[PDB]
Amino acid sequence: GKCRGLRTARKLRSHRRDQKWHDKQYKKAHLGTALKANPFGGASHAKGIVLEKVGVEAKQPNSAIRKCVRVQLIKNGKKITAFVPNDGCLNFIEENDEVLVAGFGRKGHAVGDIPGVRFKVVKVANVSLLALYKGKKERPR
Amino acid sequence: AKRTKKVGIVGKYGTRYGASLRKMVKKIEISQHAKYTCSFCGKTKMKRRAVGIWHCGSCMKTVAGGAWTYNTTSAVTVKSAIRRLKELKDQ
Amino acid sequence: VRMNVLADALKSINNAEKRGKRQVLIRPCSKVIVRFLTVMMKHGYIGEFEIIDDHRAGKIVVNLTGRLNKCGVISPRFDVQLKDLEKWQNNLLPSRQFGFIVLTTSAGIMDHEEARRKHTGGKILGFFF
Amino acid sequence: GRMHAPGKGLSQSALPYRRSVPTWLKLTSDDVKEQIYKLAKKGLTPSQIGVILRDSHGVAQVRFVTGNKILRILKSKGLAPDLPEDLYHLIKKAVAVRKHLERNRKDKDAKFRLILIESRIHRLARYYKTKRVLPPNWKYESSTASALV
RNA sequence: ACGGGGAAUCAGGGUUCGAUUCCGGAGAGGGAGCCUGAGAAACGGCUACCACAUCCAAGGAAGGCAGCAGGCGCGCAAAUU
RNA sequence: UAAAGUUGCUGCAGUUAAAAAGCUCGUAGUUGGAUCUUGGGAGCGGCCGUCCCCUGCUCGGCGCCGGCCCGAAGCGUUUACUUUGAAAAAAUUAGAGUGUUCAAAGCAGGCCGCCUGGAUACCGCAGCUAGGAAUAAUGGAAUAGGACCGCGGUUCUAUUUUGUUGGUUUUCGGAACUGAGGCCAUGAUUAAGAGGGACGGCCGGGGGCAUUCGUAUUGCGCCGCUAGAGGUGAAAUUCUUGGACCGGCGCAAGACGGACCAGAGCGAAAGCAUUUGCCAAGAAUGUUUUCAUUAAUCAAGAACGAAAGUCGGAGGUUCGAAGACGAUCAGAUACCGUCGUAGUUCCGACCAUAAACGAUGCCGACCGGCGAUGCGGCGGCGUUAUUCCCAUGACCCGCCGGGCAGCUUCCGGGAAACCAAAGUCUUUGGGUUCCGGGGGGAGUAUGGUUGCAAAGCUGAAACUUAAAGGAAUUGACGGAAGGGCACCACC
RNA sequence: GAAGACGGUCGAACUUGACUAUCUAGAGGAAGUAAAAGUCGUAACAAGGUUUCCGUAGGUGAACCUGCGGAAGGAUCAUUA
RNA sequence: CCGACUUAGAACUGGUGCGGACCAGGGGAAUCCGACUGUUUAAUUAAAACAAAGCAUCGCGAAGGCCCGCGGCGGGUGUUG
RNA sequence: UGACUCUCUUAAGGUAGCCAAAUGCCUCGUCAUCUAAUUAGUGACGCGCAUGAAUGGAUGAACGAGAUUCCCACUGUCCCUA
Repeated sequence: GKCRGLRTARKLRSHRRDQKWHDKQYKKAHLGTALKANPFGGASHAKGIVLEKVGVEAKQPNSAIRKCVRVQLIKNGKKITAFVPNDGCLNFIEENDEVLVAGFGRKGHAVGDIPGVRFKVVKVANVSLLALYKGKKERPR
Repeated sequence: AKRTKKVGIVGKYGTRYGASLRKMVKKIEISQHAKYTCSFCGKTKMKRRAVGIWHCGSCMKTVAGGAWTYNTTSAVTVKSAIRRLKELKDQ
Repeated sequence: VRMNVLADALKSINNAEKRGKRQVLIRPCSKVIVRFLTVMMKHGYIGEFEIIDDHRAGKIVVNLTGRLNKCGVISPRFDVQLKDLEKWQNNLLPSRQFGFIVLTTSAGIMDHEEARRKHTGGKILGFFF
Repeated sequence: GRMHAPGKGLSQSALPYRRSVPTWLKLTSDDVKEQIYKLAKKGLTPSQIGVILRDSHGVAQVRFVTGNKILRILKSKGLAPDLPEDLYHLIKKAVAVRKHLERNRKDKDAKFRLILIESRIHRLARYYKTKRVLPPNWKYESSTASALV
């Protein structure tokens, strides 16, 4: 620190408090503008209704179609692109399905190729998208 | 208390005449209505009677001054300038 | 301006040790400097000094050895309890073998070792190793 | 370094070590006092007195010959100025500067040097009030300072 | 945002959490007013109004699970009438 | 949450990577020079280490002859600090005992009825308590309303006393008040390589006001002699036999202050250069002057603040945003050229911003060398001037203090470039202010506020993104500079 | 001694207004950011072909240009009586 | 002891009636025009028209500008600059 | 849609603004808003028959026996007359 005086606790504390807002990880957490914009509203997972299937173009270095799903949440009515993981998992996902949707890993930042796709599909109609992939369950229709 | 923020003597004109013409008039209106120190007695009694004519209330001595001020900036430079031409003519 | 006469003295003897001068002049003398110097001397990190006595804040000429690694002040004077003294000497002295925190107790200016024996803490002055 | 300047000048009087009376001076403490009362009567500041003393009379310091210093001597008799002699000159310098700005409003540096002088008057005032040598209701007043020269 | 005892991480400092079994406070759908009593502004007491909802032979009557079970809803999220 | 010394109290940064307010003043805030009790005694284990002492004034005993000690209580500048004692729910944490068969746990258990547990520590601050008296505050006596003494008196007046009966002032005891003289060494540290102020001779493109000069430029009056002039890379628009350009005399106007002019000076910065006068100011030096901590740095607040811009008045020589044309060009509403508006100038108000830069906050300390320079002072051979000396200028050789700088080096630092400051930094704390937290979005939107406006100050978020950036290296490149070589270059 | 009534009192509650926080529609306008290969030029980086940049003005399809004053982060640490 | 007009507060009271007659502003959100006050077609148009301050052009140094008059050494502006 | 280009062409080709305005023929323009329904109103959009800078442009607080539109309140204006 700078001001060292023995009776300087209120300046050192109030300075540290004022200058803590200039931190990104702080002001994002401690102003609720991030949480108001967060489609999950602070939730880890969220359920939502599949309403179409988007073929997202990857970033320039990697040219391929990332088969995502436009999901509308049960709790918000907010619309979301959710990346369907794996080779052929999208085939198990049809329009109007309660899919459980999680974040991708980077705590609300777009991951790798997919531009502005922050979420992924975990379960489809209370049946895990891993189990459908492995062939340990089947889609109840 | 302070009554008006930024009008003064020209609060009497209300909303009339325009802000700039009320502002321009203010600088004059203060000076012409101001009482000035009589150079002859020192009493702050030089009040403007009419245009160009100032009168000490105590001396009862009238001075031919400016329209809105006791001294005009020009006539102060002329009195200085005439006095220096006077020092050169007289040698 | 000069707001710690002890600090502007300990640094003055430290710059001379870093350079290798055989004796150093330290312009303002206080009883606090002399008491700091005498504690360094009983442990033998300086040779004998002499306080030059003007009718003012005196001067001191300290006869430097080359034993003093660093002589450093602590400003402000953090009051120290015996339960907190071990944590000070953890992160202010090099090893638990040598080096001394001096601190002004009620029983007089003296090193943390002498301040432990008397079971009496006080306000930290500085240190030397 | 100065108060109101970037100067860090080392230029002040340096007393000799020995505080004894010098063994040539024929002035006794009683006769130095009677000489200060002779000079203080003339309208002379404690500063101006002590100069005249060490110049043309050889009395180096009054504090070494007598026990008391010069203002402490003036005051014990009752010839001392009411407001202090240093505060007087700052008030005097301000009144001089302000009379210069009565005709020179263009002078931005005389206006700036005024604020530094004006600041120093309000700064010695808050010193001379804590020492109870000015009355607590003492205010520096630009309008009325000219008659307190 | 009930507070605290505490909790997690932790060299030395700290940082964060503490609805949650102990202590103290508060409230019983929202307010408000009272009765009895040593102790209540009590709600497994009462009376009002509001919201909600019940049985009715349509005149009226009756209610209060932030008790334990359980149901519905809400949801990423939680047990046996 | 650690990692994150990427929130930095410990402990980060701010010349160039993000970052020091343009500048100074200034109140809270924070921080503040030195200085007042030490010297001995007297016993202790082997010159040496250690215990102990450097207050005062009614109750009861180791009592003793109105005097003497030890001990119970009330008491005594205070706070911060430190140590100590107290009180401080358990559970949890730490931790003692303890084979839940181990362990998490549990508070049990163990010996042939008996024996033993169920401790203890910790519990920020704040409060209570008893030391310590260094440090940091803080207090007294300076018109002595002064400590300490007994005296003189003024009154309300305990109860010890005038046989039991009553009264008085009484002695007598406290409470408050005066008149004296006596007494102490009668009382005020020092004078900061802190500061303010006085003073002395000075110094400086410091500031203001008036004055004065200089050439140029422009326009004009006239006088020459003439066909071109001007401008350019080349031209053209443009001026021109109605005499241009040029040369000569004058006159008028408004700018500007060349050379001298420097890595020189001055100022808070912005800035400041003809003469002379006037006005107040200022640093530095000199000081055996004065005051005696008055100080440093500073939220809020305030003065100044280049240029451009705005407002009103005067003026408008030159230059010249806009505008017009001539060129150049594919275009050229640009560079070039010819004109020319606002502006540029002055007076009075506004604006408050710059690469306002040393991209480097201020105050203080310390840490190498050298030769210069500016200023003041000091001293020292000799040359020169007023010559006629004396004192003064001009040189010369130093020293000292502040000042703008320079070179030098393994002080040391730094990512390096570089830096005697950007050092004295993991061996981390002299004081204090402002300010940074990956790049964008953005100095944006929004609200507030200031302004005539332009805009100034304050100032987000959603979203976006894996880099942006610094220094240095090597190549490649250059419509940069140099040095070569070659009849696949030239002569 | 019941109902009931005057007045006082606490005061739910609805009605109206005002303020305040939050969420949200909107013609049209004007920005930001992201795209593997749109159009027009070439503003910047080499003296980037007019050094660049800063502040402030005005102008221009667009980058930008130009006036005024600054800066070197320059393309000169230097220019000789 | 001489007081002369009010102001505030309270009690009670009437069939909620009381500025009891009289006197005596409907209000709000917007557009257009003219800044405003002023003026105007007496006898159909009071307006947005005219005027106005502000602004900006122009002429004129008097033997002059502007203007009058049949005339003049005429006259107005002009007791002017 | 046309920043850009090409040509014709003027003394100069309407800039900053503003707008179906008291100025827009077409026109009851198109979109939004106000309504149950709006040739009206306001807000926008401009290739604007034929806007536009002291023939002044754009604004505009205060003002108005000025010209409009809507809302509240009010009411024999009306239902529907007595």
